[PDB]
Amino acid sequence: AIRTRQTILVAAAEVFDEVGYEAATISDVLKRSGVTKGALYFHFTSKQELAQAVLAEQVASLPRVPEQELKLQQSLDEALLLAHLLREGTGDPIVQGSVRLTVDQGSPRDHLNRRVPMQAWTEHTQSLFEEARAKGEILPHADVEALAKLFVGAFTGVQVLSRIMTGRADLAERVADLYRHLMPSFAMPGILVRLDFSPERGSRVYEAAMK
Amino acid sequence: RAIRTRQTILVAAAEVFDEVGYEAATISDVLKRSGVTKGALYFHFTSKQELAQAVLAEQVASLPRVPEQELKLQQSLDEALLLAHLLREGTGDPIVQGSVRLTVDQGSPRDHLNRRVPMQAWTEHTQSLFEEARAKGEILPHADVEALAKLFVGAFTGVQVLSRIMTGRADLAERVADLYRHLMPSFAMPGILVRLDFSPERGSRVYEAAMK
Repeated sequence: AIRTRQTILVAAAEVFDEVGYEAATISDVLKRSGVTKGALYFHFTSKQELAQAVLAEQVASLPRVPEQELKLQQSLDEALLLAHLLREGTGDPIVQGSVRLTVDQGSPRDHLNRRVPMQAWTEHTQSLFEEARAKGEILPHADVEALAKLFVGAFTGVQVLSRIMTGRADLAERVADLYRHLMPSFAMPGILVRLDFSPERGSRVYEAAMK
Repeated sequence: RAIRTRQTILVAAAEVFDEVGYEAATISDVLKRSGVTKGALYFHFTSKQELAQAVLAEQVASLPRVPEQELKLQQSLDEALLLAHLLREGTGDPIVQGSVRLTVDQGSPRDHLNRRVPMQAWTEHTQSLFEEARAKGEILPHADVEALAKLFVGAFTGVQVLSRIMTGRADLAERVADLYRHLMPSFAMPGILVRLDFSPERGSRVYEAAMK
């Protein structure tokens, strides 16, 4: 049961990533997972429940990197880690599939709650910014709620454009560009000098998070 | 008569694609919504694919023109807020909403929708305005204008997505203004940011002029 649920979920995420929710079927998930019909239907009744469980595990399946000196470096590290996990070279399969389900508009008919992962990303980002403000890293009257929405929104679209134009190959640089152009508007100048946008730190954070 | 019929079918297909997406859409749905005969549909379009490609091909031309301005960055801002209005539903443009959904929706690897083409056209259009702004001393003299255009097109797309999910695009004007207000200080020359107008009143004047 324990690894079996995960095996099914990973397979469903890969199927949803390739064809989307509507074109996917339970049969495809069975083939890809390589588990019995019994094991699948023990954990999930339907395609709907599968896709909802993929969405519900989006945030928890991001590896958190150890707490940092600078909260804004933590925010930067997470965004570049997420960019790496979305690159198809080395997939986290849950994240890619979950993101596709979230961004794909779907139908009013389907019962997929796409607010849940976005609300969770927004709230997580807002907390980091609130913690950064208490540690003297942000300008005095920064609208931290509006900033969180901006970052989550902007990241999503940079990731979408990057998928369309390069299959996410340039995503690290697009995300670094985004953060380099947004952070000056609210970060204390003395924090900006200290932030590390390098690919080398991107690697170190990624390698540590995998094991 | 045949020009109106083609357009009526296209508008209907755009609305259907907007509601259920490319994959879930069918020719039958487009027929019901358009209210034309099967003969009239297949005269103009062979398939669902050709319908969706024609929706994408009309994306750019269905953006209303904003007048040339003194401040090129104001022109860029005006366009983005106008696009935000056209994506908010009411009398808001069915071709644009459906085209945007087709562009952003990931689709299948086997479908023959070229989603690069409209994004490349948006990127190139934005890059031109920024190139003109750079020559007029509005933005830094060696600003990476290609990278900036990609950032703006990418960021706008995602702000629009997040806004759809959380509010059905109700807050989109403010989210877009926020984006522009927080991105522009990193590459605008000293005088410039204070001269930009993010007001809803200017948004109106631009929208009303564009409808006529």
